[PDB]
Amino acid sequence: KEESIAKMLICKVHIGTKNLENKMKRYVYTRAKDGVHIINLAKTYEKLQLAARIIVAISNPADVVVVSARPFGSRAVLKFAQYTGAQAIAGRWTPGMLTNQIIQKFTEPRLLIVTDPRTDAQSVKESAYANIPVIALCDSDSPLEHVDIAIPCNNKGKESIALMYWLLAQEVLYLKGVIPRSEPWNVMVDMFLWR
Amino acid sequence: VRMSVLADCLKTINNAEKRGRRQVLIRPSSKVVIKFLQYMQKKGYIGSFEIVDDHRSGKIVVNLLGRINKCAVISPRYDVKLDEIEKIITSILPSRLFGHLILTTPYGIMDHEEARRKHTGGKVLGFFF
Amino acid sequence: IYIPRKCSATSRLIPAKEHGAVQINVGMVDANGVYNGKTETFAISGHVRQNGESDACLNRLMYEKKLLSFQN
Amino acid sequence: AVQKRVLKSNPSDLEKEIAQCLLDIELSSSSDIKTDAKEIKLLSCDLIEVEKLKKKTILIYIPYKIYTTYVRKIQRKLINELEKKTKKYVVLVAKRTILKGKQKNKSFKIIPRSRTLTSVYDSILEDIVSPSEIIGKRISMKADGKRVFKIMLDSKERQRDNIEEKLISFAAVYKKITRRDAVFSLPP
Amino acid sequence: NPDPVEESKKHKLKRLIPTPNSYFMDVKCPGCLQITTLFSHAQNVVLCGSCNIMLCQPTGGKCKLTEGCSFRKKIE
Amino acid sequence: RMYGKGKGISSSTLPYKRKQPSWLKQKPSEIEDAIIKLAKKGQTPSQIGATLRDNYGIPQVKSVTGNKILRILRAQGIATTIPEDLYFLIKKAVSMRKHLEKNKKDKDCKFRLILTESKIHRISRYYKRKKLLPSNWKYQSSTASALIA
RNA sequence: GCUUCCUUCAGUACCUUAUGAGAAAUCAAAGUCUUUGGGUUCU
RNA sequence: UUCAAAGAAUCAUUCUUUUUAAAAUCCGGAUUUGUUACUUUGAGUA
Ligand SMILES: [Mg+2]
Ligand SMILES: [Mg+2]
Ligand SMILES: [Mg+2]
Repeated sequence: KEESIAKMLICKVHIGTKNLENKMKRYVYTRAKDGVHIINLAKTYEKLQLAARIIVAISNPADVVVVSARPFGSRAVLKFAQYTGAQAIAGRWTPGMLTNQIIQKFTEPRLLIVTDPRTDAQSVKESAYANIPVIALCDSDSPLEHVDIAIPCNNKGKESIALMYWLLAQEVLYLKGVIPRSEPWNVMVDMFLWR
Repeated sequence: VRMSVLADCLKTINNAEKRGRRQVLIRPSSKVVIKFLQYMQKKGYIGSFEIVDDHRSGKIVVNLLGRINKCAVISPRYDVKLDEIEKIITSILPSRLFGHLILTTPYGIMDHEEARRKHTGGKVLGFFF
Repeated sequence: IYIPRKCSATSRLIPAKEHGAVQINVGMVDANGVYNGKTETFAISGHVRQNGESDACLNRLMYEKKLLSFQN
Repeated sequence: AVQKRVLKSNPSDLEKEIAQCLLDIELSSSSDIKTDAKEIKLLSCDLIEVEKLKKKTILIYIPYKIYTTYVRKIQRKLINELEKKTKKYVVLVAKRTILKGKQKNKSFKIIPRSRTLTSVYDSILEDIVSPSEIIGKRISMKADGKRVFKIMLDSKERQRDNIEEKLISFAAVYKKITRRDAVFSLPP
Repeated sequence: NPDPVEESKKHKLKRLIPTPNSYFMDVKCPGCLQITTLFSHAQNVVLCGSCNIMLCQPTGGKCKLTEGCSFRKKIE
Repeated sequence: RMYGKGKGISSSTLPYKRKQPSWLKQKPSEIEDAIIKLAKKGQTPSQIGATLRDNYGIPQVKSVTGNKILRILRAQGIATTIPEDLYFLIKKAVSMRKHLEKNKKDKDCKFRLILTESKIHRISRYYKRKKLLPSNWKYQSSTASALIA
């Protein structure tokens, strides 16, 4: 949909950072005269949709954790959790969470939704020791080690991240029976955004 | 420098398999190599391959089914008599039930079983699992 | 006789103690966009995940089906 | 009066017809070229059908010397003329002989590589397309124990009514000559 | 897909099917009145037919090509 | 590279099409004549080829004329007794030797001279194995200088 | 004309990464090795 | 540097038959074609 694209543009997910990462090349449309990398955006949309579908495919929504150690994605992830069923982590990920049975805050999901495999890399790594699939709202420069789905966005720009999250949530809602198509979803972006 | 094109090609193929490629550009094609590839295809290990004709030693690119465990040359193409085969195969390939030990034989290239069926052993090119 | 699982991408076939390797499940649509009951499935071996080719493999798989449309 | 002389066989069905056509062309001076069938001859012909709704196409086996000297030079004009006259698609080829390597001819001592089977096949492929010129041969080994030669021609032919059909005809003729599957194409 | 590749003629001279990067040039000076013919990547200088003037300045790759001038590629 | 540690791959690589291109007007006879003229004028095979490529419109004498240029020279009878590359090597060697004679302490030059000698001996051997050189032909450091002409 | 940026050659280092290796130190070669044989000289 | 092609049996594969050039030989038909390594059959061995 064009509307989604427009929204994205209004935010900033079209700009990825400098440093390209060869495996991310395909998602990037082209570099600019500045020294930045513009993401193909249609790809971002399609990928996002796919991710949403995958999320939906989980039987119960509660066992699909989401994560951002970033201060300004935390809010967004909380919102996402509230709206879908999914756990958020938000902030300090504990290294034993998906392996260490006996730990208090254990909780082993069927999907892991990272916001950035650069910063939230520990979580990603953990995903390997418990066969958790991992989708990642990753940048241009990010490492895609262990991530199954890479949604190309930007993570630097908190607003953009928030927008992306919102979009994902909307998609999931659409997939489920709760908000029918043709109707736009009521809740806004800014609601997801940090402050 | 090159010496045994075929060996190099096989190594390349093996590497590709290890990585988990799909396609792979075997860089100097050779009649022998082509034959080997055909044989492999026949016994299922390889998919299609598009021997591209330049105007030189051709390139092959070959379509892989994620199925090969290893394939290899055994340089010094030892002459091998029909009685001498069994020991060689025991030495080489992982099970009597499977894998193939490819001989060039005066009845074209064929696997150890084929050779046995025929009667002629010959010089031993390579193998796969 | 447990017959092990073949990585849908690379066909490598994956043992019990692999973990790492994942069976990602993609839910279907029925005309509207609503979640159809059915689910199309891909197992992905650990090796590909480690490499980072996993995403590419997934894309290719999707293309092979109808699920997504660009290939790369 | 002539006509039988233009071919080099005992007149049979279609060869004779072709000869007659050639003679007519010579007489008339159709389109542009004149007195070019004085130079031309032929050895034999073969009519072949294809997997079609309809249509039969024609090999014209030409003595090699003649082909080298005259037919190579003016081929496009000739073929087009033939098409205009006889709606059957036509191809010229040189009757060039193939020799086994190990064999000992009275002639030569060592076969020239011109006469080798593979070389000959290549040459006939080159011949059969002639409005156009080959870009790249490429031999797909199917996993079924088949081999398909996927030939691709240049531009030029893309401005014609007969393209796909022509390609099919070419393929058929190749098959007839050398029991070889083939497929033809062009670039977008 | 290594076989049907698209935009990578920005590979080295060693592609899938090797080409040359060089090509021939239909060239004309401003007022000699003819097709002179040329090879890009020409080492020795080419003198045009009539008044023998430098048409191509020789260099370490792809001749500098004198003054304004104009060149069609030979094509095919 | 045979002798250095050089590993470069700078190369001519000819085009796929090896039947001459449409735009080539020159008939073979004319080109042959031109080649002959060039040969007479003192040019060597490679040089001749280069000249043909540049000054005249012709990429490869092999596509216009069935034969390669050395072959045609041979046919015409203006082929050198002493092959191109070999001759060049000999010349180089001679030059080196002169320098050595002049200038005795140059070690690097001496080393390189040895290398060139070795290469000559390879090339020389190869030519002997064919029939371009006679079997009675050693290369001598004393004679060498006279040989080139 | 030079300068930058892109691609590419040949050098040449470094960084992360190895369901690659290794006894480990470490190593893009010390990898493609009990899934053992590309060639070859020396020890 | 002769690649290949087609038919019959069996449980995608196995074993078999037939032809696709050129030269010499035989009454349009039918039948010989580098050397060695290697390999297969033999032979001959107390
Ligand atoms: Mg050396
Ligand atoms: Mg090299
Ligand atoms: Mg060893």
